[PDB]
Amino acid sequence: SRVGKKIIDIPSDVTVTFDGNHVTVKGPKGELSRTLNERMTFKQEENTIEVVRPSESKEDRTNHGTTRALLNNMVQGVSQGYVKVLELVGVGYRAQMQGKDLILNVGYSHPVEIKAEENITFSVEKNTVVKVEGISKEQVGALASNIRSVRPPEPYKGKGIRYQGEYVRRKEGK
Amino acid sequence: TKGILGRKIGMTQVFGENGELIPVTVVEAKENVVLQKKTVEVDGYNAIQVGFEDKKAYKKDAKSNKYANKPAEGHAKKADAAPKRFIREFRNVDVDAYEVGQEVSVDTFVAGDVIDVTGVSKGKGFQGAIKRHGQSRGPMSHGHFHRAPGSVGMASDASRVFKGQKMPGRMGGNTVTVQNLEVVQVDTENKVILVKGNVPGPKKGLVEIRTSIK
Amino acid sequence: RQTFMANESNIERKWYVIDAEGQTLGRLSSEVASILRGKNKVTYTPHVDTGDYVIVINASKIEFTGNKETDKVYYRHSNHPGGIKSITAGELRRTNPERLIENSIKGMLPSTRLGEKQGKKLFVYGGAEHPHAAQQPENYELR
Amino acid sequence: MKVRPSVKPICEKCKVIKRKGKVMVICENPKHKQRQG
Amino acid sequence: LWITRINAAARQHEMSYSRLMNGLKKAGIDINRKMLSEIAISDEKAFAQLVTKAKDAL
RNA sequence: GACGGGAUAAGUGCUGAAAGCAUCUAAGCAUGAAGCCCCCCUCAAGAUGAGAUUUCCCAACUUCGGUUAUAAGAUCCCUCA
RNA sequence: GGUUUGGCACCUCGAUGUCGGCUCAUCGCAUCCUGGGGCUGUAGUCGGUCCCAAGGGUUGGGCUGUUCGCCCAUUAAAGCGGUACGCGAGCUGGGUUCAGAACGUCGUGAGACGUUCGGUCCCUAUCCGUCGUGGGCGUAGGAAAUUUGAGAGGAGCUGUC
RNA sequence: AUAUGUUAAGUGGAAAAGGAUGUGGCGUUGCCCAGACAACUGGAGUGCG
Repeated sequence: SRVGKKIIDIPSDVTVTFDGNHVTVKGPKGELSRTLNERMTFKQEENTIEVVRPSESKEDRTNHGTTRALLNNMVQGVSQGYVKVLELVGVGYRAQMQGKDLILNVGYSHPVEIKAEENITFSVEKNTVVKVEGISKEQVGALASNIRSVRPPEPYKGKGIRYQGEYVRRKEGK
Repeated sequence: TKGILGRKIGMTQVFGENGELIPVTVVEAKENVVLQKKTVEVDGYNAIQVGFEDKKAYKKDAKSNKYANKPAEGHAKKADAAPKRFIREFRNVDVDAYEVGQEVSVDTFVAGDVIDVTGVSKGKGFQGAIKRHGQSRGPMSHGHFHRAPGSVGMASDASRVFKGQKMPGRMGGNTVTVQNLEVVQVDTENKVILVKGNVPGPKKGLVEIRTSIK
Repeated sequence: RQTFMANESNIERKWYVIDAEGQTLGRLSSEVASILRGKNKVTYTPHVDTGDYVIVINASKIEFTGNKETDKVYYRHSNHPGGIKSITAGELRRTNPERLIENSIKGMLPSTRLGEKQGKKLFVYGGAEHPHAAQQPENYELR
Repeated sequence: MKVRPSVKPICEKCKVIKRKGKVMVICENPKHKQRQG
Repeated sequence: LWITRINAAARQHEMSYSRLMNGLKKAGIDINRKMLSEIAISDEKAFAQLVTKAKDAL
């Protein structure tokens, strides 16, 4: 449980309140992220939070790595940025923005239209780069796959939405 | 959205304006009155209640069901109508109808082309395993199995007849509806709807012409 | 010789209401199927109807331990061919919680000329209210 | 994938993990996917 | 049936049946009788002192 | 035999520890079939757990503690579909 | 697994009487079609394998008593099995297994085991079961209509342009 | 009821060859403060196209 050792390291510009067994976070970019800590003890002395771990029976050890990687990603989530870039490949494909709802001419007989969320931001670069700025780590994680699952990348000609930093596979179509 | 009640008259044909030929059903719809309005304020659901082809009032030696008796006259007194003969009831309507008796217009189906006609059936009564269920019959020259049903079950590992086999009995009379018929021509001064195609009932029957759900 | 046989006008049967919240399903239905048969009282005899009327409120908060919410099923048949119908104890809590307890209890009642009359001293309600305030029940702290 | 009642690592890139009570072999290749352990 | 009535008599004094026909063989030499659960029906004040004597030497 | 809606199977997932990494999961979340529960059509309160809403008829007796009849309502009988 | 050919001789010799196709079913999943996926030595059309899936569907003929089978024209597909190798108090009797007759062959002989032409198929439904349709009483007064739906049935297929 | 430990599958409440970082007990080893294994920054040697 060496993930169950590191501190949260509140950078003294962050609001953290233990509303009983909740956590309410306000920060300089996005505020009011609510969550749950089941039974772990949080000593929050002076802008740092150390989690006290109980004894054996891995139920009391698996949840000790989780419940301090859930709040470490909010304190470093209401301030910092996100890996969120999405790239298209192919001819005749274009990512057109219409308001806050993206419409993807992706190679169908109908253009696919996606709807947004709360505390999240769609933005579109030159023609075919789609960012998804957000503050909830599941929301930027889901909507990088709700976009991608319109057209996953091929193993032949590469066309379809992929990420930025991952290699798709190639073959020879002969 | 609502419907009317109708007594079937017959079948003839009109022509379309383009050159077609529509076989049509003459369904007359005389005096129809909303007799109450069942709401969720009092116990239950949301509905209205229409009547059709009113009877006479009352008589001391009231002999049969031509005259209206005392219980079915005070029901048609609060809604200040004549006592109606065929009383039915329609859900999924508005509250545009008044609970007091206003007449239901035949002029509300002028182009509504989604119509369910809910008749009874003709009631054949001619029983039999072939003509009821459309089964096949055996050879009328070589063998013997001229018109009969066959195995009513499998054999002695079951040793029962499963509930829901197909045997003779009184055919016809079950209420059926037909869906997505259209309307050709409404009328005034005869109060006749011309609904396209056949309707499920004998002549002088009773149908219920309500707007479709699909 | 010297034995006692309590009969139709020698006993009374008073009312009990039991809060069925926060406790499991078949650990509750034993301190109900013994109240309906009348094994909390002396002057218990067979062949007559002793016991107490039992009312159950908060049917919506009974419990299950382990995957009984998804792998306990309630097969019933309909006497037509091919008619077995299945329903699970996770969708029976949410849909009709009045039946779920009422068959957890009536599987524990005897041979069924009098065990039909014993089972109908039981009123199962879903919410927290009951229209039997005119019969004066009381709370029964069951073990 | 290969649904066989004997899962076994074939090369070095292929790892073993249990999802929903079933011993699965996930791997970087697409031909080395195995469950029902 | 006699064992059923005694068991439905000691549970309201908060004692089992098997704790009741244990003490009355061991505390006293109260002679083994179960037809004389007629005491528990008739006189509850009489049945209470036996329960006192069973707890007293067990 | 339409088009929907809710929960799921195989699978594809996002965040995430046990196991500083990796990881679809053990805690939390999305998506997913002609299949499952409804939607559509029909029977159904003997559902003895025997429901509900409108409307009609309501006295002369006797000590017989309960009756004998009429009311509202149906029916035998005859002309028929 | 319990469908094939068998092994044992436990149930029925005061009767358990035997093959295929008509009539009508109904169930299993080890799936032929359609629905949803995973690998592919998958460029695209077509395919191959394997996993979830029983909701419906699954043709018309020639030759054989046929069980298998082989062929002809299609079709989205022409699935494999259980129910006394489902069903003869529902039908067929061509077949297998009766008396007549003939061949081949075996027998010194009466006769016999592979083919051949002919050859009676009985019954008025008492009880359970099923399909219809009426009396009685019950639902705390007696009656005329209209309805909520606890539950249970029905339907579910798909071509081509 | 009691004192003690085990199981997370309804195992208990149908059966095998083989597979398996499920989990509890009893032992044995080799590296570890020069801080070790893991990630993390710049020798014909282990799979590749």
